[PDB]
Amino acid sequence: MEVIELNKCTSGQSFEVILKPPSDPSLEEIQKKLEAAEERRKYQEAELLKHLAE
Amino acid sequence: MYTFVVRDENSSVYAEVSRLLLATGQWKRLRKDNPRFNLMLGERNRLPFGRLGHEPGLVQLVNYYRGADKLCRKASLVKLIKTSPELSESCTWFPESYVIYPTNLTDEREVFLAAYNRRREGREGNVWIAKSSAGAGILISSEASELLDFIDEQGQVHVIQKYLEKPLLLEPGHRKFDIRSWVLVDHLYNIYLYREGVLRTSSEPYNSANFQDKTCHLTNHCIQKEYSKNYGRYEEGNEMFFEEFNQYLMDALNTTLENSILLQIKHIIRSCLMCIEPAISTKHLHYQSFQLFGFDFMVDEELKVWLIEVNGAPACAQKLYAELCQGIVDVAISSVFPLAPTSIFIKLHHHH
Amino acid sequence: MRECISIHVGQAGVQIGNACWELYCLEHGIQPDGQMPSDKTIGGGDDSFNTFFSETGAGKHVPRAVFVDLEPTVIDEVRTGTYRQLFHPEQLITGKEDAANNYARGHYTIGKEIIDLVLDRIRKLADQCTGLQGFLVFHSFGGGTGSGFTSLLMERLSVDYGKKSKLEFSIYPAPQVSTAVVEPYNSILTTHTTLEHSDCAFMVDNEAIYDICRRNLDIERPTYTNLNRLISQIVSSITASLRFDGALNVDLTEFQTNLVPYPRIHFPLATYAPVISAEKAYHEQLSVAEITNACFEPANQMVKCDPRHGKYMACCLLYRGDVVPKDVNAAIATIKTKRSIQFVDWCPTGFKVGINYQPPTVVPGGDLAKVQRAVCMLSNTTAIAEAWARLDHKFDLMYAKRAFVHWYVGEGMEEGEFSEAREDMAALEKDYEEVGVD
Amino acid sequence: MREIVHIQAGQCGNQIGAKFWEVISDEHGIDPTGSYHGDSDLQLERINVYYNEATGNKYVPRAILVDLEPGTMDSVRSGPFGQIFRPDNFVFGQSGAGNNWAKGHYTEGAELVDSVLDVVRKESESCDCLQGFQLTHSLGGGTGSGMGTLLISKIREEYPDRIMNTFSVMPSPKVSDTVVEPYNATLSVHQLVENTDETYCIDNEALYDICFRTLKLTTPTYGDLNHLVSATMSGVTTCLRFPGQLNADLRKLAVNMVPFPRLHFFMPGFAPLTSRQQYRALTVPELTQQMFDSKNMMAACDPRHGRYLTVAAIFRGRMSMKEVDEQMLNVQNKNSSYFVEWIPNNVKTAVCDIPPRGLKMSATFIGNSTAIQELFKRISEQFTAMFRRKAFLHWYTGEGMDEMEFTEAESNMNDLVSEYQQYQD
Ligand SMILES: Nc1nc2c(ncn2[C@@H]2O[C@H](COP(=O)(O)OP(=O)(O)OP(=O)(O)O)[C@@H](O)[C@H]2O)c(=O)[nH]1
Ligand SMILES: Nc1ncnc2c1ncn2[C@@H]1O[C@H](COP(=O)(O)OP(=O)(O)CP(=O)(O)O)[C@@H](O)[C@H]1O
Ligand SMILES: Nc1nc2c(ncn2[C@@H]2O[C@H](COP(=O)(O)OP(=O)(O)O)[C@@H](O)[C@H]2O)c(=O)[nH]1
Ligand SMILES: Cn1cc(C(N)=O)c(C(F)F)n1
Ligand SMILES: [Ca+2]
Ligand SMILES: [Ca+2]
Ligand SMILES: [Ca+2]
Ligand SMILES: [Mg+2]
Ligand SMILES: [Mg+2]
Ligand SMILES: [Mg+2]
Repeated sequence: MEVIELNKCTSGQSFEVILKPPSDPSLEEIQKKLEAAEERRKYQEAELLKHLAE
Repeated sequence: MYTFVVRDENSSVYAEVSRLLLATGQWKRLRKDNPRFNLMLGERNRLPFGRLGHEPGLVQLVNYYRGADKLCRKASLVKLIKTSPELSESCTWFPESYVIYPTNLTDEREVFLAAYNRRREGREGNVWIAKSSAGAGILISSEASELLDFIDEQGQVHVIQKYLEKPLLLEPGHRKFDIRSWVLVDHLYNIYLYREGVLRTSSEPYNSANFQDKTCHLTNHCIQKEYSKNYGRYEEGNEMFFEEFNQYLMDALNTTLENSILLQIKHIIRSCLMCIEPAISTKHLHYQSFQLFGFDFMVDEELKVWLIEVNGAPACAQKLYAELCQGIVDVAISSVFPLAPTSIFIKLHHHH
Repeated sequence: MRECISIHVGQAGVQIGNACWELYCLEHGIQPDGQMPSDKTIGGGDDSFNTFFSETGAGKHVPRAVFVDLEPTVIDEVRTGTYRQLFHPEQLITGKEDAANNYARGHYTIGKEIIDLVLDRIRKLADQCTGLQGFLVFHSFGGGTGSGFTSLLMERLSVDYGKKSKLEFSIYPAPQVSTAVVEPYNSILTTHTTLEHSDCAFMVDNEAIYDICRRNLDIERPTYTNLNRLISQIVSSITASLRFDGALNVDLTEFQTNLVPYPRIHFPLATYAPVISAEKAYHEQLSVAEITNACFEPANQMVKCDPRHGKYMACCLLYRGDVVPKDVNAAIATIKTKRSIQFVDWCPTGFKVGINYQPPTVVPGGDLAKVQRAVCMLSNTTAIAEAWARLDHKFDLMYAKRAFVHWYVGEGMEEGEFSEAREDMAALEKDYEEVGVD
Repeated sequence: MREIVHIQAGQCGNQIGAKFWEVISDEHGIDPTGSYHGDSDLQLERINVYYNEATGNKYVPRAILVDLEPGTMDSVRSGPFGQIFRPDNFVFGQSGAGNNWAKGHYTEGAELVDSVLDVVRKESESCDCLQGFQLTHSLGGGTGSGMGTLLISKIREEYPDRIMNTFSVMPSPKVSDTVVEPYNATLSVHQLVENTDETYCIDNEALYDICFRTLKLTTPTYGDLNHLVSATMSGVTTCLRFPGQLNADLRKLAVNMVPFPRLHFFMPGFAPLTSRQQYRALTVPELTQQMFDSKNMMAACDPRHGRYLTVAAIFRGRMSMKEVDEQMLNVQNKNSSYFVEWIPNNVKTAVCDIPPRGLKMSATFIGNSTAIQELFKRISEQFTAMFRRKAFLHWYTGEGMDEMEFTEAESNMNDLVSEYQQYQD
């Protein structure tokens, strides 16, 4: 039961008590992900319009 | 209308409990994967406790205490007894035990040999038994070399504990036996002891000069019914019930089952269960738990009781399935889900 | 002094953000018009509260906050509410139609068209910071914006502000206050794509905040206002060290250092006590030992789970009010001898303690009663994995039938991102078990 | 500002639509002349969803009235609230459809559809942010059935990413105008399977039995049936017409009610349904028990013959929201065998403080149940009974249709039935 790093100021204090010792994607790659999904949406809408045109 | 699910098809106990619940006309069984249940008769292994108590408007109850394995595992019980201040120091009712890991994997090998060499040097009886939870795989021997070498040939954790060389022998027969007590713990953590126990007796005379033939030393019901030649001679199915056993203690020893054995059993059940209560209690939990336990005891010729092990998913004696299962429904299930005596249990009061 | 920018995304984040800044103002003595009589340096200063507030030449104290929602109705509350004067229009961003509880819609379809605008508004706040620490991101798991747009925002922040820390305050989905069936989908999608971008995340399970409100505050059917006022109390306790003088958790970096030794396991469990009803006659004031002991009761945890069957990697005790170190150590010694507190063998069995003498501020007319001392415990337990298990299981039930999947594919998401996200959660669950179970 | 454009086509569509605008106009305080005279701000909060605001604080419904003969729409224009509709929004021909799907869809209707889309386009151009469309019509006639589905097909082409919603009256032999109603209904259903996000299935037989057996009306009329549709239409749209986070807009409701794109046909329900003992206060248990009772449902399908994919319940009036959750959670936990177990929490509840006119409290029911297949089975059986003998086909081949198109519709709906069956197990 040891207390370490006791710091005191006007608004409070903090310390540490030890009981026992131990034993990314780039900007380019994000645009591609967004543009890839935007293309899959454009493809699926074209197939809908092609279906409606028939 | 209450709802329950069945997730252990091999449980003869809760199979009968499930049959009784439907007999009341106020409980309905659902598919085993339906989460909208009041009661879960769960699986033995890997029961998903984390998924309980998160259904809006449903009080959920389960038939197992999460964390009770600490008591029902051979190696866990030994570690729990030795490390718990409530037990280790003054635990005079549990045989001297040691946890031993096979050399192909803490470990109490050296501590075991130290106590072994002390007995061998003092002329004292030095017969130990090695067992594990992965058995049907038991060996009894008086040589440390054989015990340790038998564990290295396997691949799971084992426990070496003192073998009771002076057991109490029934007469006529001169035969060993053990005592099985069923204990029910409800959601409020009351400890109920079934008034009916069973002595699983050996139908062979106890022989202290030959630990090779393990039929007169192991009182398991399956071993007696497979490797014993006098099965069913003295009592039906090698099962003597308290009424007869009590009458015997009066005729032979001039004492009663209560005074000479039951007090110690009730004391041991309390000590074990109160010890782990802070770790497994569901008093302030989002779900509730109860569980049936099977305690196994040994009795020596001084009428001192010893704890062998605790079973977390015990079976029951055929003659007592109806009475006990109905009891599980009265105090364990209907106490939380009431329906629209002379209790068969004995409440062991204690401080929570 | 280093600044902290708070970002509020979606209905949950915005409304919780509104409740926190209401509490921050009451704590720092800031009026609804932005004035602060106690601040003697007019139009400037590098005080602790300046980490969350900037100053204008007229003496106004403006939160370093951005509010983002793909629909304008929730942010219109902020624009015309009590604290309307605090923020300027550049800080409030609203679209015209939401993500319809569809992660793919908020992340891809709608997010792609508004992401550059949000980054620009955030860049304007960053340009007022002389040494920016990082970001606090508030959002829900279930909302299509909270889940879908947040994960995109996090990816870009990692690119635009590489060396900056990012903490989260995430609302775990609870059916008692939800009408969305697909929230498990959104929760798991957003955890997958956000995991490598968040340094530390505090999950709050609405189920926990709900029962606390019914049990402790005697509210039969709590509203979001009740939940959010309680939630912002916990948030205040967690961010207090950044806004007041002190030496524990004085910057966002310290949260990771003190609470997350393993980067993926960055979800500390939060426990708060005491929560007392204001409608009560008058309560007996609880002691240091009693409130500290409450920190190990499941009933006051932000996520319901059983820490008795996990392992602790870190443990932080944040007290506010009349507390002295002597009383804290006394209580801890008692709890150790009674409770089941198992640490991992590669971490010290210790407690970092912080004490702020100013007791918890309570919103006038709110539901919480004034107390003389309170504590928030931050502990990294493997027990919080139960939350992932519950969530992952609901995911498995719907995905086995591909139910509702077409709504996501329709917005341009590939079906494979479902399984890719799920396999990540199965790996996350394995990490918890490798650290906690024997 | 999330506006909805309403369309009503054909005899049935306009008479039901007429009463719908009569009911909600009363609930929002709008009088027959468009002036607001309510006493609560909740009435105007979401008023712009169904009403445009004109000069002088006038509220004009965002509704388009369509038909191929003038008769019915002259009745509307002379009806109680006829003056409230925009005069330009009446688009009608003179030939009629003769209860013929091919005339509404291919010949007569084709000549008139473009001018209908000119009005739709004009109402959408004035929307701050259009949610989507809702169409009221019957499937058994020619205009609402044949031209209605033609409208949907062209509205989806010009507005491919908007929500298309319909209230569809299914024909029943017990309440029938002509024997060709199964033909028209089968042809329309396939259009709806493809081009609608949500379809409330209303069976004229269920409406009849309710008026006779429950309401004790010796001789029901179309007007009596339309009173139920009104109340129901007012109920399902309560989420959209008043403040609330649950089922906020049309796309959010669809995301939570439709697990598979083709299984978007709902069974609606209402409660109470009291006969003239009409002043008795109704308790929350009674509201919930009735709302889930098949007798209170309007698709004429027994829910205990299938399983609920998702359920959405709306409670109106000043009541105990706690007692609502308890009773809802009571019904689910008491019959969890009719709720699929692979969609956690598929039963959602919403509350609203403004009750319908003349009621202390009420509840509306919206179910996506696999039992709806029984409705399509009836239609298919009736279709096939005549088609195997090519009975009455000349009415349709005379309009340019081929037998091959009927065979496809037959298969398309039989596939629709098989899709429901595989999810019921
Ligand atoms: N604690 C709390 N939870 C909220 C609040 N508002 C919404 N939620 C929860 O958030 C989830 C729904 O997500 P939202 O935040 O409303 O969705 P969103 O981020 O606005 O995204 P959209 O789909 O576009 O609306 C549900 O689980 C709600 O219970 C709130 O004010 N406080
Ligand atoms: N230390 C000891 N001294 C004497 N006998 C012992 C003993 N340990 C075990 N036994 C004998 O072994 C038998 C049961 O062994 P154990 O209970 O360890 O195996 P097991 O768990 O597979 C049977 P069960 O679980 O049904 O009680 C008992 O009947 C007892 O007679
Ligand atoms: N509920 C209801 N159903 C109607 C009404 N009028 C007609 N129907 C039904 O609708 C079908 C006839 O369609 P109808 O609207 O007359 O054809 P249309 O004018 O060409 O669109 C038949 O099945 C009728 O039973 C009505 O006022 N109310
Ligand atoms: C064919 N038909 C049925 C009904 C009815 N039962 O209500 C009417 C109505 F016009 F009277 N017509
Ligand atoms: Ca200053
Ligand atoms: Ca990073
Ligand atoms: Ca012509
Ligand atoms: Mg055993
Ligand atoms: Mg939203
Ligand atoms: Mg007609």
